[PDB]
Amino acid sequence: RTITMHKDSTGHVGFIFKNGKITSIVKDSSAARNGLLTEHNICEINGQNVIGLKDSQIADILSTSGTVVTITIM
Amino acid sequence: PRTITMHKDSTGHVGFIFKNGKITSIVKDSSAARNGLLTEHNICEINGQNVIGLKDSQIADILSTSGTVVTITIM
Amino acid sequence: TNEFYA
Amino acid sequence: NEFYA
Repeated sequence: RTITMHKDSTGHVGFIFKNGKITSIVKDSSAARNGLLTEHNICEINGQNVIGLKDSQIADILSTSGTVVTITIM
Repeated sequence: PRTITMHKDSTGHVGFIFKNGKITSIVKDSSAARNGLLTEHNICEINGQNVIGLKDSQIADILSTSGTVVTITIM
Repeated sequence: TNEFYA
Repeated sequence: NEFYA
């Protein structure tokens, strides 16, 4: 359900997404260590509802977020 | 260093991220993972083609227009 | 294609 | 500007 992750030195938590859904997890990442799951839709980021937003807006929210990123998935 | 043969998945991807000609990440449960592709190594050759010095977009074009089986040499 | 890395 | 392959 809700997964808390920390950005690495490159500013990433460790997942790939498309069409609002997580499609891949990166080895040895915050997303891997914290159990972010593939093939789940992204519902909230840092308590903001992101269902329905376009991918570039989701990407913008992620990049503009601070170090701690919490994502709710379903 | 070494030579790794991978197979594109059903989305057309072998399972790595790169930037500045260097592999930075491997994707879980991917052909790159299964075949032992290593991070923090520069890409030298893809399907027999020297990619040392090419821009990332040129590398990405080579990878995207490659066929299913992709063999990369790294250092 | 059109995937995003985060 | 990373690339996924």
